[PDB]
Amino acid sequence: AKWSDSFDERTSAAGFVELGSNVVKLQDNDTLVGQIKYPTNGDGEVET
Amino acid sequence: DTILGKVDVSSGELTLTSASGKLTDVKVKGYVASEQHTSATNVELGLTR
Repeated sequence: AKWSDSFDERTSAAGFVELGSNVVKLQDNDTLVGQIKYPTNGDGEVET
Repeated sequence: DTILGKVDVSSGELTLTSASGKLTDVKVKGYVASEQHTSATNVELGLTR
């Protein structure tokens, strides 16, 4: 998932956050839900 | 048509729409759980002659 205020955390750029084990998968009755904590600033863990 | 999709935590009481919405206002019918014994109705008697 790539927000505009994102950080990749693989390269040092605003890119896709790889959802590490906080993946939003198909829950019951065919819906997704989930809150995820993406890093915004490179090396500043402000965690939007 | 417009689909409405929300999620809320029953403990912390944070309602939050998450699937869609191009709307302005929503009226709900929630309550406050009488599990934790916070408030109830008292039935203390009365009398006159």
